[PDB]
Amino acid sequence: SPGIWQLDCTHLEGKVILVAVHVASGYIEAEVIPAETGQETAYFLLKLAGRWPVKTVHTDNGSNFTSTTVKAACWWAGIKQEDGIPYNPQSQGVIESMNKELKKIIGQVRDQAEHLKTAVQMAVFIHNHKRKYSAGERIVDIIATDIQ
Amino acid sequence: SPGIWQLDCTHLEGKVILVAVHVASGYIEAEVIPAETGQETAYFLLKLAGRWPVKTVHTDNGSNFTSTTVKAACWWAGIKQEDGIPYNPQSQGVIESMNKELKKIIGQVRDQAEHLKTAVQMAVFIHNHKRKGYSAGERIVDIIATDIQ
Ligand SMILES: O=C(O)c1c(/C=C2\c3ccccc3C[C@H]2O)ccc2c1OCO2
Ligand SMILES: O=C(O)c1c(/C=C2\c3ccccc3C[C@H]2O)ccc2c1OCO2
Repeated sequence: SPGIWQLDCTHLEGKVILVAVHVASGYIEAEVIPAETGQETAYFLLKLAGRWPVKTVHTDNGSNFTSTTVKAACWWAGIKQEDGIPYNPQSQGVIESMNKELKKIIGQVRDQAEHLKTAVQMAVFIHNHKRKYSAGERIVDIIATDIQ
Repeated sequence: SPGIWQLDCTHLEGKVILVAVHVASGYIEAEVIPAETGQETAYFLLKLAGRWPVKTVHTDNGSNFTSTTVKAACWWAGIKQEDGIPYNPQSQGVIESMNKELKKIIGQVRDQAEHLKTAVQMAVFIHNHKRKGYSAGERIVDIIATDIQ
């Protein structure tokens, strides 16, 4: 549970926002890319697993599940790559709701930055710091409890 | 102390590696950029502060200390921007030693990736997971969780 993350890909301004959500906390990291390829998804997972103890990733679609580049980065970083099937259906709606929330945040900061990637990082910041404890607090508590 | 980070810039293959080190743990994040500008450093700090509770950053040089874009991102993200002067001089050597270790890791993985940026992220990974026995990644999470609680 502390090591489980979900990939999610959403579209804005003709670009792709790739998101990794730490399932137990709601904590996110995200990046803007021109389009979702295995190459970009593999690089993004390497960055994520170098920063947090990523044990399991539920991939966002069958192309990234299949991708031999994604499989190679999962092997390299010690990550169990799984499918993203919402066997519990509440998962479908939870990701949908996060994409809407994120885009709503993005629209609240959009005029403060020239480039989409900056507005996405401001949104990552606002999402992780929002008290609901924040997601950022929750992930650190979860993983610290796991270490002890 | 849990909120204090140090910026560090080093050079490799004609490119720049920008590093933020969490001083109490030794945990790092890093990126490759074509050259260190206020613009890149501001964007890097925004990314960092969206991911960890960054309270204070000791900037790596007076150009980033002065940069109005860097000051704007520090204001936006709630970060206290400070100079990076090694008032304890053991700081000068500690950062040098980190750049040499990092570059050594980079040379141990370099042939596994076409692009420098990938080898740098593999080095970030190996550095944060190295048990020295707790790893830096363990240390930063323990420090911050202690601080929340
Ligand atoms: O070769 C690259 O630099 C490269 C690669 C390649 C690999 C890679 C990347 C991550 C983890 C292990 C590995 C094993 C390795 O094959 C993949 C995506 C990228 C890359 O550049 C940006 O997106
Ligand atoms: O305008 C951008 O998108 C942009 C900016 C601009 C700002 C910015 C960036 C971070 C935090 C607050 C702010 C306030 C804001 O002025 C700066 C660097 C960049 C950018 O693009 C990538 O590197």
